[PDB]
Amino acid sequence: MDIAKWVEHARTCYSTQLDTKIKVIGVIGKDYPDHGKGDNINCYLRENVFPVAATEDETCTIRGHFSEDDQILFLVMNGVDDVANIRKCLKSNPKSNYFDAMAESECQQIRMLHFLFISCHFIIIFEQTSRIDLELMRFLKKVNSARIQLRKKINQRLVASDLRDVSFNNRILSSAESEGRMVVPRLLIAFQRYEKLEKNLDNQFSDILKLYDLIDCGASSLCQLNETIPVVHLLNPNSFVKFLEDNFRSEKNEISLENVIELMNCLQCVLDGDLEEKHEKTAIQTFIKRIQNDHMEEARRLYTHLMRFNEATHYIDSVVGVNSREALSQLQAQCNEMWQ
Amino acid sequence: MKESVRFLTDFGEISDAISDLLTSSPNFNVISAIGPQGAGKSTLLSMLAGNNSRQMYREYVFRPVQTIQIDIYIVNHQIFLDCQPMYDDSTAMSDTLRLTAFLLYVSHTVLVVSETHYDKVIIDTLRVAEQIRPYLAIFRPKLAIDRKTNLVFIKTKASSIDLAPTVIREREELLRLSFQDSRWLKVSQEPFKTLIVLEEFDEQIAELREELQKNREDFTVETAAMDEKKWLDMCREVIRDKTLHKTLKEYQRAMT
Repeated sequence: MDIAKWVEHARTCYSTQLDTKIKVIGVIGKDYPDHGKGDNINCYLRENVFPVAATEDETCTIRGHFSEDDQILFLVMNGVDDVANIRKCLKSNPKSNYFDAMAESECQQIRMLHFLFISCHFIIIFEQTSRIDLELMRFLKKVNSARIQLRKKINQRLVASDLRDVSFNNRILSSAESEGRMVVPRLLIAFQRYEKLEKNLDNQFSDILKLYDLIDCGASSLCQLNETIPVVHLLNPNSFVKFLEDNFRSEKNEISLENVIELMNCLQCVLDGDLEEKHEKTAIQTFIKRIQNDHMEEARRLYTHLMRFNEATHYIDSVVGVNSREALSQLQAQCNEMWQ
Repeated sequence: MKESVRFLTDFGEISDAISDLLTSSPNFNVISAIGPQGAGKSTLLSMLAGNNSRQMYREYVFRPVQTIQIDIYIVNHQIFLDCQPMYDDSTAMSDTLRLTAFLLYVSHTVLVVSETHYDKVIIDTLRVAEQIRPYLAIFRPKLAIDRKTNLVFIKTKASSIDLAPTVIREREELLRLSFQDSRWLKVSQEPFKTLIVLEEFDEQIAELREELQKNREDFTVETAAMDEKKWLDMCREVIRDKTLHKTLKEYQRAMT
């Protein structure tokens, strides 16, 4: 269920067990034919909770479900890689371009990952490609950059929601470490297909996490890793359920289910972008806009009337790809003004 | 040629040894191949060049053994470009983009070989690299401006479920949406001809080799105005063009 809708009615669905100590666990994965992101998690619950593929109305949402028998609130994110999201972005508006169409979904992935990494005890990444996805790690570094930029405004929202003095677990965090979060999540990774093998990806997983300044950066870290207990697991098409309980039982539950309901309600501002500045473009959007502004300046230089306006058009017809119709017609006006 | 030879020398300059390798014929076809490391792209492109499945490993024409590099090979008048794998930080992405943009401009069709199709990161690279463009207005013969480079996505080392017709069309759709608004890239709109899946079989490469020659669009405004030997002078004028250089600088700037 969508977390925006989960919160509205959670206080009444579990009206009895509001004082039960639970964990919040985030899940990152991709949908594949006959295998959805949460297929390993719904197999851990012996109940297929999440679908084998996200539907159009489930795109770009954190799908929440709370298992009261294990006292865990599982959070799976439907991101930009779902078939239903790539479909819904590239036909939602035929009068748009590819870059802006996926930019909005790429931003919501950033907010949802920002949502998980400030409210989840653990976060499990599922990978099948046999290689650690390095563009997930660029997402996580943009997420950690956005977190640093908005941790002050989110911390005052945890103060207003009475959650800043609510403990998430044993660990005490400095004001620099705790600002904008309730936890520095412990990050885990599960690969889908030999003991020295899993040890070789642990050091691998660690070093790439440091290359993007995601661990071992103090208050600037986005997550952390365990000290003794394994972080990496290998699945086969159950050794896996024991790998989670080793991580889950290493931390006695502490946060009440009620204060988690109000946490997901408090951090809705992160999913809605209520704290961000207006008109924030992606790195690719800024690249497109800056070279298109340069193409307009060089075409005006080519004009500096009939022959001068046939080389400025033929140049923009050669170099400008997106918004080509608007760019050409907007230059017919800039050479009309220069004709005065 | 017995095997593949380096298309570039140092600093991304075109090797002077390949110019004598070309002919004065306008009946040439250039087909590049891009993709990640372990996709088998070099082994696969070797068999559209004419290698049989039973041939030895030392007999493969594209044996993958200097930051950037492209491997050239020509049978008949068929020019095959094998690019170095895609994969640091800014420079790793800036270099990948620099070679992809160059190969989309000088190829009739480019083979996108991967095990991850549909992979949004690959489409992202393809769609921004297409905006890395030169301005070869003074080139003679005048070159086609509305011309689209054909892309053929190939899913290597795939499982049986990747061969399901329902799964191919699902990803083929996402590929035709990813280029519906493309200006200089094109993808076919025939089912089972935009995403080709292989389980890693010679009767598929022979059919594919016959098919890579149909939707090729000429580089020039007038038919048969550029021979393959002058095709390289277009390549030299692409890597030197200042409008292209400035655009790549603004890409790296936006990535930092």
